[PDB]
Amino acid sequence: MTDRYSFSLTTFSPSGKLGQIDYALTAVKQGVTSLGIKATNGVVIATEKKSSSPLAMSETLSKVSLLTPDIGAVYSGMGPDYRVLVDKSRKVAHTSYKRIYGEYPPTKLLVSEVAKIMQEATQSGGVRPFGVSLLIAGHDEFNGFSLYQVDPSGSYFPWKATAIGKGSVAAKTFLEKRWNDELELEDAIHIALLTLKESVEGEFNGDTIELAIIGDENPDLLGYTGIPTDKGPRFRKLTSQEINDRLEAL
Amino acid sequence: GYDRHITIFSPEGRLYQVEYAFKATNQTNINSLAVRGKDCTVVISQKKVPDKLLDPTTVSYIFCISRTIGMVVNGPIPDARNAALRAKAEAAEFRYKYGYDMPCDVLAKRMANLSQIYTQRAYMRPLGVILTFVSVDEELGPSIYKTDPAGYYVGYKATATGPKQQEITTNLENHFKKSKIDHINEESWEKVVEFAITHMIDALGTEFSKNDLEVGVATKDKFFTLSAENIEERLVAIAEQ
Amino acid sequence: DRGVSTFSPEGRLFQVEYSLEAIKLGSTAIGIATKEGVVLGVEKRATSPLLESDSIEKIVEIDRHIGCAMSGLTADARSMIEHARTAAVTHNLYYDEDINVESLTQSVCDLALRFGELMSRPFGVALLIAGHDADDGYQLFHAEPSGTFYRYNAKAIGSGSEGAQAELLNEWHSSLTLKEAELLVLKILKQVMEEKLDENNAQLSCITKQDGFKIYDNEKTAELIKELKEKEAAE
Amino acid sequence: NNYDGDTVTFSPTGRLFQVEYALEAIKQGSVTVGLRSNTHAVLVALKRNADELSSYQKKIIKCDEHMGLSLAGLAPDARVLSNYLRQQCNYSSLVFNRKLAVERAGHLLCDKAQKNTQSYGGRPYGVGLLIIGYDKSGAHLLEFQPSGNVTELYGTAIGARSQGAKTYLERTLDTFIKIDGNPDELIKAGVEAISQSLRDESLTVDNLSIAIVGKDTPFTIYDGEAVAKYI
Amino acid sequence: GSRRYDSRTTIFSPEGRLYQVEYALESISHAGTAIGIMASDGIVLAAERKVTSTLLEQDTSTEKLYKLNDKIAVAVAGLTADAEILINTARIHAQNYLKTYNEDIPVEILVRRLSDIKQGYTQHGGLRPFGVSFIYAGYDDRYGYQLYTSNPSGNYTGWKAISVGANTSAAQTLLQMDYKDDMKVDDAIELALKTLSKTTDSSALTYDRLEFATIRKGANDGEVYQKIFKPQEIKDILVKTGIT
Amino acid sequence: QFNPYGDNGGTILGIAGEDFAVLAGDTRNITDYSINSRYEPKVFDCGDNIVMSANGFAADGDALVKRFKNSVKWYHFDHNDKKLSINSAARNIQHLLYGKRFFPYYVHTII
Amino acid sequence: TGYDLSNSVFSPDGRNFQVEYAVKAVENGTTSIGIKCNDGVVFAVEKLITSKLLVPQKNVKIQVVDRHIGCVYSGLIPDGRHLVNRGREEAASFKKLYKTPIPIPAFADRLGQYVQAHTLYNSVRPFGVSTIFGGVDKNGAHLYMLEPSGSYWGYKGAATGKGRQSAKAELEKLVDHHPEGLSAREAVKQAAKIIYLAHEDNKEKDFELEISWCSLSETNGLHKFVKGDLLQEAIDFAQKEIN
Amino acid sequence: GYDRALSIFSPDGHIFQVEYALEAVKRGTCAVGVKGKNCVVLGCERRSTLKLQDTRITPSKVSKIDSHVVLSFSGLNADSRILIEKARVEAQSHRLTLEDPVTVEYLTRYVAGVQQRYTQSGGVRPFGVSTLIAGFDPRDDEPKLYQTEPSGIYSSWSAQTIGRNSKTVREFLEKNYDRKEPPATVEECVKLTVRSLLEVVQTGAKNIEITVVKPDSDIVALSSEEINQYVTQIEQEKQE
Amino acid sequence: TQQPIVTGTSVISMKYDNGVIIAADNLGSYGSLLRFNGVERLIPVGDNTVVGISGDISDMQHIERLLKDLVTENAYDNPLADAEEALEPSYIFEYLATVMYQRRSKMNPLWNAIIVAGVQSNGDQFLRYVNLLGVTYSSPTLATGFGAHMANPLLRKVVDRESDIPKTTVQVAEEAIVNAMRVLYYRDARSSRNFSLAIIDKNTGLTFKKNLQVENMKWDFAKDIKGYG
Ligand SMILES: [Cl-]
Ligand SMILES: [Mg+2]
Repeated sequence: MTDRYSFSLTTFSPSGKLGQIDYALTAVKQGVTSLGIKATNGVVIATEKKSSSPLAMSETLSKVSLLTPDIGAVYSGMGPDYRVLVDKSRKVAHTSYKRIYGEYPPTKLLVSEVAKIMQEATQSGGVRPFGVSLLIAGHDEFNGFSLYQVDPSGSYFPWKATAIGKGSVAAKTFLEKRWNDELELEDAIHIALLTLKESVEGEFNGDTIELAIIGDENPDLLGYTGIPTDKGPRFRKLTSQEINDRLEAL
Repeated sequence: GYDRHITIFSPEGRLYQVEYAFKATNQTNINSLAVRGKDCTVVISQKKVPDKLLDPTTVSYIFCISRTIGMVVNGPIPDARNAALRAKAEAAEFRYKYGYDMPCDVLAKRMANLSQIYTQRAYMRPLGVILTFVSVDEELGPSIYKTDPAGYYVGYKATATGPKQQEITTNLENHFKKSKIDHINEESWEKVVEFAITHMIDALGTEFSKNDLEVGVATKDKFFTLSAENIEERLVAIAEQ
Repeated sequence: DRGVSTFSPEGRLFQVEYSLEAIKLGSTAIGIATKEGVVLGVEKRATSPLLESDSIEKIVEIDRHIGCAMSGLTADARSMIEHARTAAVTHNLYYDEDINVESLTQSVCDLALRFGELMSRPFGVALLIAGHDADDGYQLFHAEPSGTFYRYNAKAIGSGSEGAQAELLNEWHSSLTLKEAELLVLKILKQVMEEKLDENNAQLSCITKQDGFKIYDNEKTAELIKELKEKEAAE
Repeated sequence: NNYDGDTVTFSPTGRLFQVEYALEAIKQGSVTVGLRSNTHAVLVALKRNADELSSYQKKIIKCDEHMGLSLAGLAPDARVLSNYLRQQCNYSSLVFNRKLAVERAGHLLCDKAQKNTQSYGGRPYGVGLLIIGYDKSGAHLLEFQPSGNVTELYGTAIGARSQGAKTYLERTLDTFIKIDGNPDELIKAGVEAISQSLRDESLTVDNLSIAIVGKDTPFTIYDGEAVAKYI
Repeated sequence: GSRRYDSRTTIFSPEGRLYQVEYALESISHAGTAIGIMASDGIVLAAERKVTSTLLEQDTSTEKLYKLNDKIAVAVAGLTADAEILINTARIHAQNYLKTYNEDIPVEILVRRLSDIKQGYTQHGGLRPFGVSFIYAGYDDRYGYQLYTSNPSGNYTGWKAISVGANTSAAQTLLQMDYKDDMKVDDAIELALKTLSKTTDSSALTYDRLEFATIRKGANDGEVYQKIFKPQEIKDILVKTGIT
Repeated sequence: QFNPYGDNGGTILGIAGEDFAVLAGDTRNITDYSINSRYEPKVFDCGDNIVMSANGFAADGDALVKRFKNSVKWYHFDHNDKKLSINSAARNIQHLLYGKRFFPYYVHTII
Repeated sequence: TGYDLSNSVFSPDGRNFQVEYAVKAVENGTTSIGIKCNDGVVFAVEKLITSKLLVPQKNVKIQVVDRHIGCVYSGLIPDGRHLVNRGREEAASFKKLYKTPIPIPAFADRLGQYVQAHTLYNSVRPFGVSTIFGGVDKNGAHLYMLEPSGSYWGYKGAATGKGRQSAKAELEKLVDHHPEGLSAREAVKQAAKIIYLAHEDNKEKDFELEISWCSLSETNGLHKFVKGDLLQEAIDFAQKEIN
Repeated sequence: GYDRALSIFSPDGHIFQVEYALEAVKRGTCAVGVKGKNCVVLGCERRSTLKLQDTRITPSKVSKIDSHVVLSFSGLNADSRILIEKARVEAQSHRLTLEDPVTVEYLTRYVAGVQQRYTQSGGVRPFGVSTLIAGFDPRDDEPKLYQTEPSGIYSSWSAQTIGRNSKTVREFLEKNYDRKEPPATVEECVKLTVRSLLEVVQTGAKNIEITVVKPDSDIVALSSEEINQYVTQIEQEKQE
Repeated sequence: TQQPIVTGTSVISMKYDNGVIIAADNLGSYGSLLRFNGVERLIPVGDNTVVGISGDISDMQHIERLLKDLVTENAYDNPLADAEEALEPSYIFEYLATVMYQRRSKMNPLWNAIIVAGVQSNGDQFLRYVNLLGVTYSSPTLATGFGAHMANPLLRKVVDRESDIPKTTVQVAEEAIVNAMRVLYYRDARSSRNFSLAIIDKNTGLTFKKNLQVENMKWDFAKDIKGYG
């Protein structure tokens, strides 16, 4: 046995293209649409729960994941690749940051760590790149609210608002017309739901849409009282009912 | 064209080895079904013993992973037993480290994560199997979680796997459209097994003897498989109404 | 591509057979064994007149009782010599004696097939190992990259080998003197060399029981070249 | 064809071409014969020279006082395998105060050769061996092939033109098995057997190599004027 | 076995070129242009962000210009992710040197170290090289203000003015024409922007498409300041030099 | 605490003549005040006309002799059945003994 | 195409062609069988006499694992030996940790997982043997047959090698004509017959019969070779049935 | 670890990776070495395709290995740094254990040994570099000049050149260098080295580097103006 | 390095004309506590060897498992496992002796003293000792622990040198051993009345006697002993 693939499976072609990264981006393009919008007092990330069978319980599949109490992530592309990245991203937030500084990492630095993991799958021996693009939303005391995109190559960019996957080109044009620097969080959620309706074919409701925010601190979700400086997570996943309420005012 | 031999991306963003592992899944020509009751989770699978020289008692694709978790496999037996031994090891290690029985959905995730690694690392091939895990979880109740060669998994109200999965899937879909509930509203597991067998008969259009089926039942704190005579009693009750 | 340790359909290792071709391109080396000593001689083959020919070291001492001459990719020989010297000295440390010439040759030849996917390829150099011990007297061995070694009364390796070996076939007898053997090496080297043989583009050496392994001075070889010229003009 | 690049690849008919190519190296090697009675076991080997100035390549290797082999094929591979046998014979003596059975020696050689046929990177051994020995169950002769297959025999031959010596032994089976307590007559039968594989060349004093092991006879090799008696 | 699938990233061509290095350089030629200009009283680093969007958050963005320590900065051309791996290595190397000698790392020593890391990926390991070229702008008390470049081969050279990335041929001709040895920072700022404005593939050069940085002894007395320009400060220097 | 050494007593004597040599030793093996054996051979024929005895701790003594006998066997294999001379055997034993310099064979050896 | 050049590569069918090519080496080998009897198991094998120079009864093919398990195989003999060596290590570690001798189904999975592991990577070749094995444990007699893929099942009777179709037919008759079961001594006789009948596929060269058995009553649950009078009795019974 | 055999034999007995490493040397800028009666001079070409270069800080072509030995090269610049580092470490290691600086032959033998090792080690390619190593042995006034190449062969030279158009400058040296009477002074040796480069260089401006090494660790690099005076004097004698 | 915990006391043995006898009591002591009264310390290997062990019982049980595994291993691919290639006493001893010396040399000894008694293929008597240090020796009589001090003197009166072995019958030899076991019961504080005895004869094979008791004990004279002076 032994892993005898100690060599790179991603190489430069004569034209300077890294084939496997380009092909990973093609896999991302086929994936279901996800988006993110940044408001003055928050950030929203959203995607369609494309259920593979109606017998499947799509609540058990989480496309929007908590990484830290103040940072959340969504994806487009290969779901299993996303799941293992979320596991690795949660762990690296602790090992390379919280166990050292006693606090959760800021959004940009956790993104930096995820990016690093994705870069290494692009150069290390005997592996293919990750077939996902991530949208990571988060808050931290000194940088405030932020939204980042991370691609298969490991490259990352900050966004006011963006979309990835299937209908990203059309969605990004929709967001350009609606986005301004004076948006409140509710306005951004409203725009997120309007944008996502365009890319969805079938049912459009709280059970087929997954949507989460990075907003105010939720002391009700902390699980304990008695420490004034601990005020709770800023990440909150919206319920099926909370989505449907905002679909009547749509 | 070496992008079809190992798990690297094709120009279309596809992993052909993963797709071909899905095709290996149906090599046994066996169909499985899983459903949830109020207090139980039932899994049934076709049993085919083509050779008279075989010991029919040793022919099985349903496995007892832990006391609480059962697993039915759709795919070749070597890969099935590979996945089984590993799942058993993982469930035992979990209990030792964390002090409680590994939940069905957590084991599914773990095995799915292992399957994901074979789709990303070149030296390891995917296993040509679909793993359906069943239990009565102490937190979530009756549970069906299924894993495939892509590393995908999800929970199910009910499910079906094999060459004729679509026929069984639609049959189950239509039933749950009528009842408007997420389970079989029945007290005893015996009647939930009778439901599972009846609806497989209707979907496949074939009759079954005691030796043509294989049944696994998950209740609170134990998963067990039925003997041929326990199945015979089940078949007699179906025929008498 | 294909394995480095692969067998051909004829039952030969491709890489070993190819290394033998590299040795055919190398400069000529000749050895002749007598009852009075073993003589070793080489063609230096300087690529340009500005190259200081005395820095071309194709004859090398392993121990006082064992010499060595090389032909082929001579850079590959350095680690083989290092190993030989170490084996010779190490055995003297362990056993308070000189090592047998055969045992030394065998130790060198054990390295030869340690290649795969250890070193990445066989050695591209053949060695003539000459020496004396008490048990078997004056000996000459031919160590290949296959791991095989043959003992020889006389042997030529390198680009002029098959022509030289045919000449050694006729000229060698069991009563040869050391002086006769020195002239015979010079004669056959002069025959197969491209350039005209002199003391600066050819080198002699020997191994005797009394004096051990000695590389000849250019002045000493020059006299033996003049002695050769006169005795060929004598008939 | 497409399935001979390495030892890890079966062909469509279930053949291992690298192993078969290694088997071919044996057929190119010089002839060697093995035969035994109930009391003694004999190896006879035709040594091969490079030319008239060169020595004749040694074919027989001693492994212990009671065991040794003859080779045909790649001589360095014989050195590797015989060294392994020397160690196993020696381990048996040091640890268990026990002379290694010839049958068990065969089993160890089989398993060593097998590992090189199932793994990537390596290569099969390119040599065939005839192991003779005298142990607690009498005289023995073994034939080792680098496929892994080891076989116990009354007599055999391997190398180029070995079929002639093998047929002779197949005829003489009933005669030479009965040569008990007569080492010289058993060697005579081995020399007469190897003679059936000669063409153009004949058995000279530095050409022939003989070994013997028996009841009260340690494994000993005869070369040079010690074999002139049998020419 | 596995040999079948090996690209062999560290071999020579028949002509004696390293395939992967050459192809990595081809990749870098499509990346945004980065310029470095060295003056007597400082160094300028200018770089063009690649075809941006109106929805990109520019003030918190950094793809081109990175700080290695207080005295040394780099401009990046190529794969951003690859560059960050090397950048973090370089930042550690600088701190290792500071801990050991209690002095800031000389610029060349840092450049040689990174360049040696790149060299290794071309000679051993069977991995693809880093698809990154750097411009290093730095100061130390031995050689003063220094500009270097390094590329995927691991070769590095020193410069008075240099470009990497897209349109280096056109950019290097324009720099060669207008550069003088007695030049000052304010003039070098203007030259860097004028060069980018002429070589750009975009229709016009605006503040949102640029990253800009200076290393000046314009720091109060006998010390060196690094200034990474803010979006509004790039907008002001574009109006001052008469480009917008 | 575990003591890995012991004392098995015994006495040995070597004398070199003009064209001969003798190596003698008593056959008594002991621990403390008990006799283990009245006849436990201590001087051994090691082949190549060499006799050896390693007196002191009998386990280490038997180990050393066993390893030297083995060294003679492998000398024959590795060097074309050459006779191991007494001086060469002596140098070889030095290396066997010094190989355990930091956990010694607790014996006085004579060949 | 190219899917058959490397082990562990799925073809577009979902097949591992290298494993299927290993089966061809198995099919090329000599015939070997297994019969499950009332309180035990019988193993038999065809040994081709290539030459008069082969010493009769010496080149033993059937192998014991622990003291209660027999193993026989057809195909590449060295691969079988390698698998048995592993089986011996597995049975040794099981007994070391758990005290009791390894149960047969437990032992079956140990071989199964090891063979299956040689279909997971291109750095290794699949096994070129089908192995018939079994014995007696606390739950009674067990007979197994294990393929190059790692696949194994329990059997009433089993057969592999060049004469497998012939043998299988003969085994199927025994199953039908004896639903109550077969005695150990009967199974030895029947095993001899089946090898002799299966020798028609290898009729060019003559052969040597080799039989072994584990029986609760006849061998105390230990693996033994059939020798002497009992072997000759089974040869005579076999020779009478072919004529 | 990556074990792949990149340097292997071909059917005609050639190791192509070693031969292609020589082709990289052919592409490199010309380097020349000439030894006089009491000195050695190392000349090196600088390609003038690169202006706007900072010559203060740019890696210089001649590198000191110790205070008494220098190394110049032709081929891959990045590869040369690895050999120079290893050589510098070995030079200090030799001083530390033998209590004497390396001979020029010893240092050459070491560097050549490294080059050879990279032609039969798994996972590695050969160095695309040939070197000229020059200097004086400790307490010795005899000049030393050696050459190495990717294969790992080495040898001593009265005068030698390597790199692009080295065939031309070797032609010049073979007719202009007399062994019975080598350049007696520093001037004569530098003049012959500049002359040899002027056969190939283009402009005699910032394209020629000259480094003079004398006995007892006396090493100096000539400036632009000093070299420019040699360039001036050569062509004025040529106009005749 | 350890300390022995549960321990077995003397093993005693001797040669006689046609074979060897070995014996050992059935006690496992836990310091001064006579904890385990049914421990078998003579462990037969085949029908030609008996290994008697004293010292640490856990280490004995380990050695017992090594010998069990040695028989299994010898039978593998060995058609003559019950005949010419059966395990000999000399093979079993040398293996143990190797292990004992290797274990002391890693400073982690098997805390035992072992006697291997048996008969060889050619009928020769085999009797040899090995202990935790790897020390080995042979003698017409051998004994461990207290047996060395008390049994050997009594057994050496029967067989004093080699020439006394053919003159000693199996009846005389067994008698001597049984008397020695009684003496050890009188005088060893960590011994028991119950013991096992094994005879290995070149003609009659291996006879293994269990549940033997020390009998014909003299205690009556105790009644007359009064005070301490
Ligand atoms: Cl996991
Ligand atoms: Mg894979």
